[PDB]
Amino acid sequence: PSVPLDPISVSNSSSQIILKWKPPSDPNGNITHYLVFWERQAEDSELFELDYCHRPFEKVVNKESLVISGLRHFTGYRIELQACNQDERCSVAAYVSARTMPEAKADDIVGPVTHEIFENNVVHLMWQEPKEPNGLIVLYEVSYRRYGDEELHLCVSRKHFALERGCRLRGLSPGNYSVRIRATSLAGNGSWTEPTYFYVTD
Amino acid sequence: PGEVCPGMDIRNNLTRLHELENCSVIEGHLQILLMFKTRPEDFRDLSFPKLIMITDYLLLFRVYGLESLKDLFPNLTVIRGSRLFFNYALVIFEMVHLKELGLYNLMNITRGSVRIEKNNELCYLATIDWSRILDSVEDNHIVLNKDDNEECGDICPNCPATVINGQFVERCWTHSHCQKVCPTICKSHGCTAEGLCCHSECLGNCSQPDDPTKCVACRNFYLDGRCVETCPPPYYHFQDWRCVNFSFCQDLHHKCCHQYVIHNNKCIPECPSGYTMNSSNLLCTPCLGPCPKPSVPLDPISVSNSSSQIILKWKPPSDPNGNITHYLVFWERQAEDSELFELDYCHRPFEKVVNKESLVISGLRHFTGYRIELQACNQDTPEERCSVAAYVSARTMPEAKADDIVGPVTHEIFENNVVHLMWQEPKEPNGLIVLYEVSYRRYGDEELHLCVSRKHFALERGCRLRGLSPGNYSVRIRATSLAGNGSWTEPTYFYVTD
Ligand SMILES: *[C@@H]1O[C@H](CO)[C@@H](O)[C@H](O)[C@H]1NC(C)=O
Ligand SMILES: *[C@@H]1O[C@H](CO)[C@@H](O)[C@H](O)[C@H]1NC(C)=O
Ligand SMILES: *[C@@H]1O[C@H](CO)[C@@H](O)[C@H](O)[C@H]1NC(C)=O
Ligand SMILES: *[C@@H]1O[C@H](CO)[C@@H](O)[C@H](O)[C@H]1NC(C)=O
Ligand SMILES: *[C@@H]1O[C@H](CO)[C@@H](O)[C@H](O)[C@H]1NC(C)=O
Ligand SMILES: *[C@@H]1O[C@H](CO)[C@@H](O)[C@H](O)[C@H]1NC(C)=O
Repeated sequence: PSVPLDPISVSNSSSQIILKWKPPSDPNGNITHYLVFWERQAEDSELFELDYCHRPFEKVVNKESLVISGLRHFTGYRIELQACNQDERCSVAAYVSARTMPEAKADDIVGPVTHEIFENNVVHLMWQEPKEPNGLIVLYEVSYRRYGDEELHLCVSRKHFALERGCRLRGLSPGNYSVRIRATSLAGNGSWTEPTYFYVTD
Repeated sequence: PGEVCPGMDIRNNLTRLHELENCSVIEGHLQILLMFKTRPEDFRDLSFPKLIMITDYLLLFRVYGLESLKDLFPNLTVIRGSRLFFNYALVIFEMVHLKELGLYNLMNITRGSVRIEKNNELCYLATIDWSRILDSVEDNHIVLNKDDNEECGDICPNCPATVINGQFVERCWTHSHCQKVCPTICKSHGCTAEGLCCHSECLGNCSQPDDPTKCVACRNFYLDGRCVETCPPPYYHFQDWRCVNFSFCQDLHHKCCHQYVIHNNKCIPECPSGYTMNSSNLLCTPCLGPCPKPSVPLDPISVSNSSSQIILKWKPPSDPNGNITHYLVFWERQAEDSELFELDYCHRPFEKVVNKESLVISGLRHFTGYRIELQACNQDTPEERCSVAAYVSARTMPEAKADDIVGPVTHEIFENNVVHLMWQEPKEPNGLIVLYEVSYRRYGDEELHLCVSRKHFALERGCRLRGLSPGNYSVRIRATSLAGNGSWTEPTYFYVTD
């Protein structure tokens, strides 16, 4: 049979993929079913090392759309669609690629924001990284703030964060400082952590 | 050095691919397609390092398991494009699993363009500067690849770096192979590792400089281990790349398919129109008599290659209903997006184009949008009747140093040890400056930042750093405009008393 026509890969949900297509221009026989193959593409090795500072299938009978469920959030997938008119002699494949949606709170940081202060008044911050994120987390932003002043920032990269095990603020003048934290992943910006306060003794 | 083999169309399995074992030149095309049962293992120990040049085109279509060409064709240097695939000499299409090209010896594509489409894993594309490899990149078609939806961390090994259109980026083919860049005088001849130009008859690479017997490939024609400008008598040009004698063309003729003939010192498949095969000497000779046997202008495209030049192109109206006399180009400056000043991010000059279907508009403001109205006229003299307008919009390029901050970085210190910084804003920038970044730094520590918005900067008249611990601090400043990042100011130092 002819090639399946007009495939469109759309993702309306974080787990659902809705593949749509028109039937082959030349079925040359009574079409029995379609044959959808999907395949996870592995994540890019190099993304973990940069400083920014048979497969499950389905035979679709009498239908021209499919909703693929139970799929990993914000991940690219190779979809191979074929048509069969006897159950094998099937049409040449129709390739299409689709990237799933991210999750809502995958990048949001939970649990207590902890700190330590050393004999030299350095503040070693520690917070638990969001265990299961959208793809991976490419960096973090440390936003400390002294009441009344303007906002300050700091990009903490993967290698830095994973090495120190959180952050380390060296030599700040005394006072009560306000902190907000915002995880930056491949997908976007995980919601700002509620303001914490810490007072470095005078 | 190796043999010259004819073109191949290799399908289903890799078996027939081993017929290429000793080929150094493919006299024809190479098509590789429809291999659904091939696996990575099949290519891991599969290599053709002898292959240097292909005279027609290279096409790769639906080849499963192949992740790179760096091991298949490590020395492929030139694609001549004698025959093309829809005007393309290189086609890499729907190569699912291919992660990189790795054609680290490919220096020149003499004719035709590159079409790389629908390769969902293909990276190491942005690091290749195709303008160094092809004379015209305008007809390239590089779309729907992984490279587009920027997930490629194309990290080069030391490699040379060149500018794209503002962005200075390092150039490489793979994680382990840099892209070779020769001195500008050397361009098509190629060069050695030390940078000495190859001989003028070489193409792409040579083993020793200024020696026409040590070329990797020839610029014009190849004959008897030497690159020659033309085939001298009594030899004939064959397939626009090699010199052959009369006897060879004659043997081909008698084996035939196409029964080869000689014309204009070339051995060609058939006589051109109006000429006929003089049997004896195989020479095409001419036959006496027969041989015995208004609407809208279409598709406007606005392009800007310069900070001041705009190159507008268009097709004529589908129904001219008369002889078109001229075109009428109008341009008009759009001022600037009102909200940009109130958000915190922390007759017109014209031209009558006669006998031409393109215009280059000069003396235009940098990084500015423009409304261009194009019309067509097919009479001008008594009372003009012209076409309905063709609307098109284009944004000019930014300037190089428009956003760079000049003049002394000045400071003051108050009784409460607050440091009021003051520096002159870049008077004429690319559009406008949307914010600034203040980067103070204590020697040894990590970088610190501060986003200073427009209203803030304009109010305070520079910056104001409140309550810093004593010491000598280093400062860098970076203006951020609508266009990009005005170069970091050289490190200044200031010492706050203890
Ligand atoms: C390669 O393909 C041909 C074409 O049908 C087939 O006859 C041959 O058996 C195949 N060889 C292998 C090793 O798959
Ligand atoms: C390549 O050359 C070697 C040299 O002896 C020969 O054994 C081999 O058969 C050749 N390969 C082909 C495909 O002709
Ligand atoms: C490739 O070589 C030809 C032969 O002289 C030359 O005309 C062309 O400009 C070269 N292409 C480049 C340098 O991109
Ligand atoms: C030219 O070919 C030689 C052959 O080994 C190779 O070592 C060299 O790197 C090549 N030079 C360029 C610029 O490709
Ligand atoms: C832009 O193209 C025009 C048309 O050929 C040319 O005259 C001009 O020099 C080009 N400018 C740049 C910067 O390439
Ligand atoms: C400005 O940003 C571009 C983005 O790629 C970068 O290449 C360039 O080096 C930056 N300039 C400075 C002075 O940091």
